[PDB]
Amino acid sequence: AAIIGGNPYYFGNYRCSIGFSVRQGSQTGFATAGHCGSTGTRVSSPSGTVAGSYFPGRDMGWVRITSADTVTPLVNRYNGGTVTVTGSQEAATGSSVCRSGATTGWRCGTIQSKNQTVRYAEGTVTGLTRTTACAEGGDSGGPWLTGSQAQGVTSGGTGDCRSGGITFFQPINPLLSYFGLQLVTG
Ligand SMILES: *S(=O)(=O)c1ccc(CCN)cc1
Repeated sequence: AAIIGGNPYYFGNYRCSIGFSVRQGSQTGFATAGHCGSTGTRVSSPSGTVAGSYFPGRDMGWVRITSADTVTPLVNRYNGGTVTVTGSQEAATGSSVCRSGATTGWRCGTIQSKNQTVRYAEGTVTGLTRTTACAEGGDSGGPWLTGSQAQGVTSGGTGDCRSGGITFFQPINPLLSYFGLQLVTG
């Protein structure tokens, strides 16, 4: 099947959301949150393995997939259709931004503050961008877009999408750099 940002993937007892399709030389996969699974973790739908994961400290990872699935430059818009990712030009503080994830679909907000530190129960994570968008469990790893420009993957936050909350993302460019990944674009 097509790898599409915002769609679910599974491992053991858990669900996270695909971030962005990526390539590493001849290999393919998708960016995600580090906390979704440590290096070597097997995943299903799509079949893959966590090829890299830095969490805590950062919250960045990627999953290498198999020939049974195909990378796309697409993100699920959760209204029947998709958004095409054309690059990863970083949006400014104050910009609108939207995220996609398997539990709450498409949700939007504003980028409030960058380089934020959050003391998660598993350990402290730095370098995060705080937004006013909401998220819920299952949405983690999912992509953030300002227009057609990739911003990050969902790391954490508080509250929910019924009553609202705040949400943190791991910026995408540090993730691509750390793991030596190329973003799949259209
Ligand atoms: S995960 O990083 O999308 C995530 C986001 C938000 C929550 C809200 C829990 N209070 C949980 C998991």
